[PDB]
Amino acid sequence: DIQMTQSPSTLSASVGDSVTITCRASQSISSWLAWYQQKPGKAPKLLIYKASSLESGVPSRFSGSGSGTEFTLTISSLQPDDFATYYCQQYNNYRYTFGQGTKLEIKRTVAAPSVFIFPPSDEQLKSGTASVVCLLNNFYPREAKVQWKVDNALQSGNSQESVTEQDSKDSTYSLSSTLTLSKADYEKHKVYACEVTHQGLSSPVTKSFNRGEC
Amino acid sequence: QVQLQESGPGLVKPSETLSVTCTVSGGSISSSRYYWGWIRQPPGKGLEWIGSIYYSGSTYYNPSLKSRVTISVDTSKNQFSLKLSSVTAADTAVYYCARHAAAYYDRSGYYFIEYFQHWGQGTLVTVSSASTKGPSVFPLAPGGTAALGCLVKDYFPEPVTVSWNSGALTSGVHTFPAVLQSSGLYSLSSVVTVPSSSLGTQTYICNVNHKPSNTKVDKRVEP
Amino acid sequence: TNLCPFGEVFNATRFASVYAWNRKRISNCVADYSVLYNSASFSTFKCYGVSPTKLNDLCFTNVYADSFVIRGDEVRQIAPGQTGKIADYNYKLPDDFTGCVIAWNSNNLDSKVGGNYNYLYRLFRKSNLKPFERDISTEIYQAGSTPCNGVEGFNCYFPLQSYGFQPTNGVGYQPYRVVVLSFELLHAPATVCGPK
Ligand SMILES: *[C@@H]1O[C@H](CO)[C@@H](O[C@@H]2O[C@H](CO)[C@@H](O[C@@H]3O[C@H](CO)[C@@H](O)[C@H](O)[C@@H]3O)[C@H](O)[C@H]2NC(C)=O)[C@H](O)[C@H]1NC(C)=O
Repeated sequence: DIQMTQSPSTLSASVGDSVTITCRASQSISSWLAWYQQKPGKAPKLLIYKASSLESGVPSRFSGSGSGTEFTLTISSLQPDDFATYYCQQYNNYRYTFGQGTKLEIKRTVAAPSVFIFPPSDEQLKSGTASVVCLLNNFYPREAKVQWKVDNALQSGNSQESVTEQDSKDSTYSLSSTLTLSKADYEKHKVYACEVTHQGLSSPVTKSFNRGEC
Repeated sequence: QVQLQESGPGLVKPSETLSVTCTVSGGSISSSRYYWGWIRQPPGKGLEWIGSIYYSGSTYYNPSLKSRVTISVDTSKNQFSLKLSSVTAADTAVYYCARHAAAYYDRSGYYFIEYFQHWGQGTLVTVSSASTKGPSVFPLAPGGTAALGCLVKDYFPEPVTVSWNSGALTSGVHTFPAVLQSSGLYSLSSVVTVPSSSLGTQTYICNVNHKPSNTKVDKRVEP
Repeated sequence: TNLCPFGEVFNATRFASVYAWNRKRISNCVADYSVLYNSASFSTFKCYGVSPTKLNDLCFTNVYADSFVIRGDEVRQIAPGQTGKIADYNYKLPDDFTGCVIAWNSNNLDSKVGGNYNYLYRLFRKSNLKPFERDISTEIYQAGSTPCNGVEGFNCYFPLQSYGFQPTNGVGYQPYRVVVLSFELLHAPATVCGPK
């Protein structure tokens, strides 16, 4: 059995840079190697086949070379759309094996979050659960701290958060922190304020509302 | 153009049998010189080949998975399909079907089935013992900088799919990853930035689709 | 006896341009396929749907020999299901093709210093070709909203471009000659067999 080792595992690089990913095959596989790209949440896309042939409609910056047991994929000039995971696959014989995958992240200039907060809707409060949404839109780097305060009572354990993937177009992240409590606990207070602390900010920007159009 | 669609059960349960099929469009499996194949990719991990099959029926399997699976073709409906036996927790994945390049013989007579030329969109299959459950859809009401959204709370299993104005609005959208609340159901948020001059004039409706429970919900969002 | 005119095809002096490829019908003879595959004078040799070894055991009603010239980086488009300018706009093979595709480099025949600009290829079309279509229309292609009325201009391109084969080019851009043998047996009697 042929086993493929791909390096590196991950990869940061800036736009316009040149990057090359490596695939090592444990046995000779002639030129029977293909390279696949997988942008977040999509199917793999064939980039290169027979080690070096470029599939139609694939950008001209993508190039592959190699034969025998060492191969490379090379993005000549990085683009922000080129954020993806890259997999190599040998198709020698009829035992098909992939590489572990190289995840390509884009390094970007520091950026600060547009912040929004959304009150728990009318229709949801009828069900007995209230959820307050705090949104951090389009920032960089990914690191950010969201702190909830309900009348300056610092919340702990009543929220989870979720980071998006780097954007195909501007290579920025977005983040959602949502605080859930019972409808009982929700109306017991006035001032809801999520505190967003981020590197791209002078001092932490906090956005808030007061319950019921207050 | 050749395109490939996946159909599958939202979830199964441990040690059961998993079954997905792939309906080929814009080209016929009959008499075609391609092997058709299945590839799975568990969440966050890499790709694994399962097997591929010709129109004739001839197959090739991944040795590590042969005996738990058998794939077959219904040349008459233009579909092929995978059946995976005695499911473990491990086999939770997105299952992908694919069309190989045209298979050929070389000067000496040696046969090559080639690489995966085209891919389907993939169907996620969760191994579980859980309540299939549609989501509640509550709207998230709103210098020119407006944010509005949907909250799709407490559904199971993955995935849900969100569009805005039935695919009209796509620019500036951000659909977030699902968070698994300790309740055992997934929670998610979909948002979009719009010019604040749009809050009254243009209609903003999020189109939600939770395939495993056959749910569809449209929630309009107004100030 | 009466052998099949394969020399006529492979050893011809003139080759057509890919967009206007040339089809030779072959029937009522006996063909030695071993002369083809027992040869490394060829750079590509892929048969689809039958094995060349099993060729001498079969009989066909027609063999069609389509032949044209493209640059080497495009020979990989002369296959079922491929995509690209050659596959979609010049020579399409069908999903169920039964035949062979044989190609060899001809830099020493089809390159001239300063460029052989006599080989053309279709570059624009409003739709893909059907399998075995052959489209030689020179009608100006409307790439915009302006009707072009046989006058080139802005958004108005003449649909054939020249190859310009120079003997100095990298191999990806050198001229290759291609022959594509189709092994059809219709509702006729088998008339193209192999030897004893
Ligand atoms: C196109 O023309 C060329 C040249 O005339 C042909 O190549 C030559 O073909 C002949 C007959 O097939 C070969 O003759 C051979 O002589 C050698 C000497 O020992 C022997 O190996 C064989 O038993 C045969 O009698 C000749 O070697 C060969 N030359 C080269 C350089 O390949 C070619 O066959 C023609 N193409 C077609 C499609 O007929």
